[PDB]
Amino acid sequence: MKINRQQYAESYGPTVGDQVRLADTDLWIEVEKDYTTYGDEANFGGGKVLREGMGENGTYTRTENVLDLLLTNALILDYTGIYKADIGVKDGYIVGIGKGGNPDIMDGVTPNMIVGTATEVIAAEGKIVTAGGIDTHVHFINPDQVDVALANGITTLFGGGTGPAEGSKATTVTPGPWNIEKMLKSTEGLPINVGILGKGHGSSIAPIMEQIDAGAAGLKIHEDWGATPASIDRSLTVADEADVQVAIHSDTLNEAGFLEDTLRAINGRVIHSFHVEGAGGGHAPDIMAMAGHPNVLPSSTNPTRPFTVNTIDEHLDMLMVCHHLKQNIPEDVAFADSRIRPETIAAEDILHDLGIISMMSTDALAMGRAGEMVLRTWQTADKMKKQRGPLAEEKNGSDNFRAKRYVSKYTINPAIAQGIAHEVGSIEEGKFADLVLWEPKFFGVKADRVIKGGIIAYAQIGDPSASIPTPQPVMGRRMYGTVGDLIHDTNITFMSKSSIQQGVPAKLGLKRRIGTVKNCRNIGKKDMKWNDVTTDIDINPETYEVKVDGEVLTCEPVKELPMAQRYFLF
Amino acid sequence: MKINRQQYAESYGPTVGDQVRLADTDLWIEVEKDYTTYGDEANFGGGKVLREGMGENGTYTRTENVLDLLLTNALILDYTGIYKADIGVKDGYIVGIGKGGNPDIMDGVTPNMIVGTATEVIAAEGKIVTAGGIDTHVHFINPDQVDVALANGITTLFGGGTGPAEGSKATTVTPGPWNIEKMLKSTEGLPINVGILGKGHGSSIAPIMEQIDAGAAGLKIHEDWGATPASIDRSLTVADEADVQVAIHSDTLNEAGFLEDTLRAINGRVIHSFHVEGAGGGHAPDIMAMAGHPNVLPSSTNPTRPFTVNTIDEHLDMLMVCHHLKQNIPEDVAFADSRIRPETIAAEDILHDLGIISMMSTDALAMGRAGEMVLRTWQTADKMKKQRGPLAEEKNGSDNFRAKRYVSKYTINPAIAQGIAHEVGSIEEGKFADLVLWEPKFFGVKADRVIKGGIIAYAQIGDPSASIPTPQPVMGRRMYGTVGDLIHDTNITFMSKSSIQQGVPAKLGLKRRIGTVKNCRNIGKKDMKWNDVTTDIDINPETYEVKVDGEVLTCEPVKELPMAQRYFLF
Amino acid sequence: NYIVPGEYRVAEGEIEINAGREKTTIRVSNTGDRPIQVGSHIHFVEVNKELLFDRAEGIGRRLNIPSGTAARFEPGEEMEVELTELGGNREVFGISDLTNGSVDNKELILQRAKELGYKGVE
Amino acid sequence: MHLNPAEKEKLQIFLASELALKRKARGLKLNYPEAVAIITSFIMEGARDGKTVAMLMEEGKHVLTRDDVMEGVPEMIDDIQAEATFPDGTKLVTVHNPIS
Amino acid sequence: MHLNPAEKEKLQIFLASELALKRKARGLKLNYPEAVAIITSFIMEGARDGKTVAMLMEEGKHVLTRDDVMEGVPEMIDDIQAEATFPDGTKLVTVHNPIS
Amino acid sequence: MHLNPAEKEKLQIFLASELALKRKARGLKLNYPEAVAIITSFIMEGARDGKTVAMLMEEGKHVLTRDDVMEGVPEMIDDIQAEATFPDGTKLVTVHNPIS
Ligand SMILES: O=S(=O)(O)c1cc(O)ccc1O
Ligand SMILES: O=S(=O)(O)c1cc(O)ccc1O
Ligand SMILES: O=S(=O)(O)c1cc(O)ccc1O
Ligand SMILES: O=S(=O)(O)c1cc(O)ccc1O
Ligand code: NI
Ligand code: NI
Ligand code: NI
Ligand code: NI
Ligand SMILES: [O-]
Ligand SMILES: [O-]
Repeated sequence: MKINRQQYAESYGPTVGDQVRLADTDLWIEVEKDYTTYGDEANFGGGKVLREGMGENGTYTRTENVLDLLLTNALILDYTGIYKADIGVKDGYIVGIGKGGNPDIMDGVTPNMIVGTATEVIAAEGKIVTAGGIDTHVHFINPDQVDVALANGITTLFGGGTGPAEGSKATTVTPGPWNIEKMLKSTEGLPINVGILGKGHGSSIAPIMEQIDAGAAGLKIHEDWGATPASIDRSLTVADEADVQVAIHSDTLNEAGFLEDTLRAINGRVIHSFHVEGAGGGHAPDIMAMAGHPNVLPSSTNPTRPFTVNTIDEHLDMLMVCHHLKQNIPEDVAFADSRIRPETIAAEDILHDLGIISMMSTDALAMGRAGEMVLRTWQTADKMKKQRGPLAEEKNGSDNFRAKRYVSKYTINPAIAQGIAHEVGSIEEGKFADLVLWEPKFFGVKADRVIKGGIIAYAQIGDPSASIPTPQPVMGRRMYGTVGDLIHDTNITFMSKSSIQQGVPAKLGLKRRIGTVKNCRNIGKKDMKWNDVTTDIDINPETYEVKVDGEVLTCEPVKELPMAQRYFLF
Repeated sequence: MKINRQQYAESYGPTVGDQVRLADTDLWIEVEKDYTTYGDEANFGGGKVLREGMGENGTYTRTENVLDLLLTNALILDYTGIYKADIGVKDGYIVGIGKGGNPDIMDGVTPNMIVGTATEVIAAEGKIVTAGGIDTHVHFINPDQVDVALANGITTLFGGGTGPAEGSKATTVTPGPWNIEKMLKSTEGLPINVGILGKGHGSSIAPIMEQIDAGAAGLKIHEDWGATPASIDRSLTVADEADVQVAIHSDTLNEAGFLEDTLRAINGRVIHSFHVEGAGGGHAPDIMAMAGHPNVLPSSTNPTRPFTVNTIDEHLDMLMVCHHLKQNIPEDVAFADSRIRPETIAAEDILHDLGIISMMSTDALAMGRAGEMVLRTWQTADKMKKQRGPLAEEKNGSDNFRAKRYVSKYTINPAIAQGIAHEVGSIEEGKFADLVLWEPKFFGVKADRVIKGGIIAYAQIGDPSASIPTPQPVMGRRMYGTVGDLIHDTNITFMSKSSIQQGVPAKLGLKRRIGTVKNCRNIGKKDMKWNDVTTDIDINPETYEVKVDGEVLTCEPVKELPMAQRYFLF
Repeated sequence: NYIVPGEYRVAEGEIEINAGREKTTIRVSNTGDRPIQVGSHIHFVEVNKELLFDRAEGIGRRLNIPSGTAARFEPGEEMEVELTELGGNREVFGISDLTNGSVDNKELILQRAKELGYKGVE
Repeated sequence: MHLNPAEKEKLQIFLASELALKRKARGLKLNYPEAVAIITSFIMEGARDGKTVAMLMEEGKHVLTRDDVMEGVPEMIDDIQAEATFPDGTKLVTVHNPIS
Repeated sequence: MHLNPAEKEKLQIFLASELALKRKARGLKLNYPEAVAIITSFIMEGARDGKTVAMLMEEGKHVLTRDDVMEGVPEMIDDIQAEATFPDGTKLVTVHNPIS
Repeated sequence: MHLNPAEKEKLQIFLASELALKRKARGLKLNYPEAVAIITSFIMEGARDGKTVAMLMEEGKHVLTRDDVMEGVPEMIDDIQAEATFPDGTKLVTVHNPIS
């Protein structure tokens, strides 16, 4: 029997060489390899393969190489490849990527991917499956922000705040032992993975370190608290001792120093540079030059992504109103003009495309959109393909190279930056089963099903009173993984080694899975997957023109984007 | 440098002598004093004062006089004064009212109000800050009632009920040990402070007392359970032994006695007289005479507040329909006419203004509105200013005296009445940090931010998907203080001494902060702040005309109120 | 009589900031090619190394401007500012690590300033 | 807008009333929830217009008649109650036997 | 439809704006939340029409004038902010002093 | 009114359909959620009118045509499903390929 490829892809999802459009973009991904044995594909339903004595084994107990969940026929899109496989989950972790089923009768079954009595099935045929997004620039301002993030496929929020207090509205900071404790307790009710940043400000070590011992996962240095040479230095001394990451939003005003002074304070130590382009903050006008250094892990926030015709008007005004800046005060106008620059925003699109900015993030509710990190990553990739062409490294006419470069920016790279990639950030064996299923027509726009710790937490699903789940209204809804005590097992609170050793979880009565932050201090730019470029970035102090290897980086804004008015009701 | 006053007040909030209109009323409050040092005002943001080495101290650990939270530049409106100060919070309590910042470089810093690495900031410049409202007449009928209360700045609910059972629909009663236990457990999920009233009915002590030992915070005597001489007497005997408050809704029907019989049963002991005017219940027609006695702590409920052109029509009909009263049965009509009286409702406006009724409350969902205690207190004050003029005690043309008299009615006085003013009811050092921030344009109408135990619990805030928190729709929303385990630390369950000594919290697994009810039995009318007037109130049995010091108390109803159609969508 | 909800009716008069403290006027030049904006409460001697002024005159002082405002220096701009005295204990810690103690230690402050290339140590 | 919980809920009543009015305009006899929504929204819009509680108690009995609704609906509705913000604050309106 | 949380919320604004527009059509001076709803919905419909952020910043100042609203409402509204999906994605519109 | 959970949710669909119909009336090509809302609301109003499931399966294919919607929207919508209360109780309607 042979099956033509169109019918094969309709029934089982695409196989080797087939391509799939990402939403309504111009970007095509190609299946690189397939772990199946043609004819022994797994599938579930009436008269289907995963039935007892057939594709389901009826002999083995759960302990005996049997899965808790099998995602059948997934098109994985990951830094590690774009390929077709079954994904096996057990104890909340990804345990096998390969071919699931019953070795009694099927060829090619991965030995620990047996479908048995204990196994649940999710059909992923015709879906794209990615790792959950890792957003490392979250202001905790409004709890309604969590569902917003889940609906766009984000599964881990790193940042700070105590709700809509002014410190939290400006900065990703939960300050001090008591606010940290209080927010770790609040986290017990948030259906997403979380890590909390303390205030990376002080001139003595003890006030800063005590936040790490209290359960912070990292620190945030922000100009609004004084991004001075001393605060920078002390924070990095603490981080180096504690093995956690430090994020920085530098001194825009250049008050205590220019960029070179901030770099001298850093003194070669590892740091995550937030909104490196600078519209979101940092040394005016040249902060983006940070992204050329080997010790800098550079991220963008999302409202500048990508450069569009409404971007500058929107930002100038947002900046002016948030800072109580007056249109008739020339210092306020000069400040806005020094900070919102079409020249650095345009270059930022290209720096992403070149693998010079390694990460995306949101800046949720401070100057960024909680549910648009994934969305805007792909809009950027699409704009770049249109303006720059397929990258040289591509072949078969696919956009695989660019797709891996871009998916890395919101999955594995933030996870590496933050010291949490042993748990999350990619679809690999041994990592936590945080998985997002996408219909390709909705890819990067609205997630189908979001799996947290191996149980669905969020889904686009219909009328709960209906005979079946698909009738209208189909909307994003919290699923059983969020309910009761299951919220504890499906989510991870990331904490410093020292707070864990000191028994903070037991002291606070935390029931969530506790994740350890580690291996954050001896990484650099070279460790950012597909985005590892170091170079001399020059930003002209007079014209703001950006150069890399003596070539000016200029780009046009676009009037329309994909993943926009076709999809959204507002 | 000098700054003119208009610009100073725009930047830092108002200072000494400046006045502020309360919403759209005619009421003006004047800043009496200011704790600042001009030039060293605290503020937070880009290039602002609360930065490391500047207005933020970078030396001190949290234990060392450093705050967990500083509310900068608050205009406090409280029984203790109307004044400008910074408010410092630590461990969930108000620890300092004065001037916050960094003693390294600033003059006048209150010694325990250091801004340090551990400190969060809330900007209160241009806001009015009050204590959270204390509503002592709550029927627990519908859990949706809690957000309603929080949105109008109420932070403590005292009352009873088990949901929409008829006993609870009529009376603020959780009857018996088992219903009390069940409702203490329900309370674990309610994001507001709570105290539960048992049934103040019985002819033997034991059935009543066992409710106190079970965890009730007080008792409610209600005519629907038999407000007889025996039930009154036994309840007060229990209260005197247990140190909890007794509330009364007396025998409207005069069945076992007239008012003088109820007073004889009381026998000089302390009691809280609910809806003392009597439309909400009590000896027809003269119950309001209770408010002249030294042992009576008198409260009004809110639908009679203030007297308006629709009040009588609305009440007559509400009474008739709730009691299944028939328009063609003359006994039903005579009963309604004896109970709903324009003469006592009008006098009630004036008794408030004179400091003869000490407290407001809601009667939520029984015959009162959960989200209108604060609202109606100010509408009453405004009507009285319009009809009676500034009170004699005023000066500078401000309404400070009246504002302190009125704010006391829903903050400190109910707290004193109930035995909980050691914890709540005012902005004073050593009390729980239950604080409500108001924009003056919305003062008493819609709270900006409600702080519970030092963490924001509720806020008027916008689109959670936006780049910033202010875009539409701006609506009331639960914040992080309500989420997960943080709900336990931000709220207080008030309980009897005996239930606490007997280990009820551990027996039920209560995680909330446990507050002790105490010092309720040796207070009287003289202990009601700004509302301490005792007098002979005469109510004419034939005409219902009310006299105090031989003068008839008459007042007109009004056709329009402030804090009404300008603000509400429905 | 038109009602603006929540409006102020401010008293007469003006508010004098930093009253009773010594004031000093000095000239300051931004010798760099990027703008520098300086807040009201930063110890003035510790500002950006490329601002040229008599660094001694910034010791123990900050800008005499309303709390939370800032002075801006465009690239190449020279202008005069007015300073007022620090209060409280008159100690500074952190910021640029020039002081870390009493502001009375002028020689130590200037020595560190000079060694690190803060312009205008004279 | 600063919507409070009741404002958000009550938007639902307006919406149901709009839905019901469209059903009536295309010739349907109205059902129980339709009829309740129409009369309720009429009361709250009336308060917004500045009418008195007594005027709305009268008018609410003439919004829908029996020929506008399905068999039995008049006898299912003993009264309709609504609170809204009048010029003089929130008041309760009760309309007894709105559809005779 | 695959509604996300913001889409569901923002339906509320449209609804409040419809309600407010009916109130204005029968001759009422509009209140604070009414006015905010009308201007907000106008911005989001404008984005849907494909207008620019700069066009909506201009137009939003001419949707309602002082004679359309109650005393004090113009001075209560310092600005109105809304995000919507333009042809080039979500953008923020801020309209300062919309009602003079 | 005694609204149950489904009644409350489904009010949202009507509202989205009203919004979408206004967008279409001012000349916009409709998007994915707009189109789904219009067709869904048409089905539920149809059931309310007393039409049969078979009539709505036919009619639902003629509510919107390709020139009413944006490029790609017809191919994004494989079917639309809705449950509503017919004269003979709740039934499911599925409209396959509603927009050709
Ligand atoms: O603090 S606010 O919530 O009012 C805010 C307003 C604004 O215009 C920009 C940012 C903000 O955080
Ligand atoms: O390739 S191009 O140099 O023409 C280019 C155009 C553009 O609009 C943005 C980036 C670019 O690299
Ligand atoms: O018990 S009810 O919920 O039906 C009720 C109806 C009523 O007309 C007045 C009060 C009430 O508690
Ligand atoms: O002061 S008056 O005696 O004229 C008065 C009028 C009024 O309408 C209500 C209360 C009053 O005390
Ligand atoms: Ni930032
Ligand atoms: Ni940020
Ligand atoms: Ni009562
Ligand atoms: Ni009551
Ligand atoms: O940021
Ligand atoms: O009552």
